[PDB]
Amino acid sequence: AKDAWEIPRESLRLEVKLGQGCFGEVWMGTWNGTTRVAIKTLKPGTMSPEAFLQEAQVMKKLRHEKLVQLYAVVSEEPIYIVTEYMSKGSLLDFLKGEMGKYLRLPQLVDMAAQIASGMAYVERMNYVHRDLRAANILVGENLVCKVADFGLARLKFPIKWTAPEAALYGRFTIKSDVWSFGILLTELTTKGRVPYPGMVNREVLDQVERGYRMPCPPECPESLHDLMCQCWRKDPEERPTFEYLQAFLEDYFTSTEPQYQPGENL
Ligand SMILES: Cc1nc(Nc2ncc(C(=O)Nc3ccc(Oc4ccccc4)cc3)s2)cc(N2CCN(CCO)CC2)n1
Repeated sequence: AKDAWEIPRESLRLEVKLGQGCFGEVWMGTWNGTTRVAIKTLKPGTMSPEAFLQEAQVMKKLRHEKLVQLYAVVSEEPIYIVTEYMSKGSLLDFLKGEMGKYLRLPQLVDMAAQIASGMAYVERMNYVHRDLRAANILVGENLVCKVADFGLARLKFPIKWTAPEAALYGRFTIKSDVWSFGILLTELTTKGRVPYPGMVNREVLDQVERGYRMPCPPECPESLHDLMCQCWRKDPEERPTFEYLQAFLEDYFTSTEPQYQPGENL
């Protein structure tokens, strides 16, 4: 039985390749010769088609302004995942590009508050992302940020972004996503730097297990680092909700850091 979101591969035109990944490619194209779309292609053998269709039933129920809207799916290998096209691409690309030097703390916190908003909806909908990182956040015009690839990680493991209980025991919850968000905050405040710079995956897992946490990034206020440390609490239940995170980040420059003033890069 054909899924409502299942479409023929023929109805798609793969016009411009936007990037290359480990498991596939990302293209800019057209669907039914009228809609500009983004197409994530997956190499055959990288994902089970049946498992993806079952997981896509949950994603169909998820409708939010800060979530990338899923349009269509091609269930036959190579699997094609069709969404709305986002003007500036990945948040990591945007931070590591020409724009990243002009982004200050107000713009970065605004983007974080938008990601927290998308994730607070995921939280309320009793869902889990599993791969919350800058690379999986899409940017458009007016710093519009949208959470992408929700629940696809389960179907190159990002040790640096994963909570210890999830990386070591497979305990993937909304609280492990909160840990990942704290790591995402580190990517924003350092403007696209890799977490725990200079440390290999084994050193990270060994140090974080011993209680190590990334220090306050240069010229980042202690209050924002304190929030990162709240996301990085050892006990998953002690970590803040995304609902709390969104509110804290939305109100940041009034209720928390009104003494904020621009520095060299923040
Ligand atoms: C990499 C890239 N993507 C662009 N736009 C994009 N819009 C959407 C994209 C995108 O990544 N789409 C996408 C589609 C389906 C996916 O699958 C799932 C989604 C949700 C749940 C489960 C699976 C995953 C991802 S990519 C634009 C772009 N540009 C335009 C801006 N240029 C200059 C810099 O601003 C650089 C090239 N570069």
